[PDB]
Amino acid sequence: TSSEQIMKTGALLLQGFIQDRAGRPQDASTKKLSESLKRIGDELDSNMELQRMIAAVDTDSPREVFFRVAADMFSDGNFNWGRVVALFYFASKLVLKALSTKVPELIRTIMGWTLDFLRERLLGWIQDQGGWDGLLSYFGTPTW
Amino acid sequence: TSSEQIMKTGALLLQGFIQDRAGAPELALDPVPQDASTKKLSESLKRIGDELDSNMELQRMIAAVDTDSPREVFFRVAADMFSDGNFNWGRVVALFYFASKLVLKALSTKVPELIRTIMGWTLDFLRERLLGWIQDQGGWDGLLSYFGTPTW
Ligand SMILES: [Cl-]
Ligand SMILES: [Pr+3]
Ligand SMILES: [Pr+3]
Repeated sequence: TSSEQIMKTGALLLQGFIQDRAGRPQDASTKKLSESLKRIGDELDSNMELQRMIAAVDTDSPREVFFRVAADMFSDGNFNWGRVVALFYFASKLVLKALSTKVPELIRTIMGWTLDFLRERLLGWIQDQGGWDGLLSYFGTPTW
Repeated sequence: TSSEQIMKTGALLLQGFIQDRAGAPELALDPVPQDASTKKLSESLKRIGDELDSNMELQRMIAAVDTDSPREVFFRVAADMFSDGNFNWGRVVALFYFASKLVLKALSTKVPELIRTIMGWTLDFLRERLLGWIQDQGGWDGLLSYFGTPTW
């Protein structure tokens, strides 16, 4: 049904696309579509225009960066499947940049708190053990 | 071997311990030294921490479900781990254990949340700006025969 069926398979294709990019039903017809998608997206990695066009853009930035770039990709009123896929590609690039920066920043912030507590509360005690080597002098378990 | 060596070594062990319990990201810090000494301690934390999985007292201490931003959570919990004024290696390792479970928890929500909100923008734009054209092709099956390179 070329009315609603489009979006159900779009949401499905997109999610499968993103998920793949991040690693580096899904029935019969769907499988074969996903495959071509993967092929087109893989080809896009070598598309120097696309690559330039994304490069000219400061990521981990608001929806205003997305909707503007998405717009320039279709300024000329023309459409094709390569252009549609390149939209997905962009969305994936944005997800991947986010992960690449927001995730290590998450990890760093929490490492921050831990080491903060460790200094203000444990540094002293650890000194008395002879340092971190007291750790191998330990085969017990905490109880509270 | 105190004062400054404690913090440098402390951070290295923390990093490696967390990266261990995760599924690799480039933290852009100093790489974990691959020497005898720190490979020893690292393998010590793992043994101690492997036990902590079955330590339900700690699992209770640590337990919460998106009740709050991990921040004041972390400090209240970490203080509570040391409220009775007693120290030993088990609560030091357990502090490291907690840190990684909190990272994992945060990831398990931040990350999907991120992919969902970005998918909505794409699925928006596809509905606003591309849906009709796709109809005019008879759906996505046209994609199976596309072998071009888009231009702009
Ligand atoms: Cl080919
Ligand atoms: Pr502080
Ligand atoms: Pr809209």
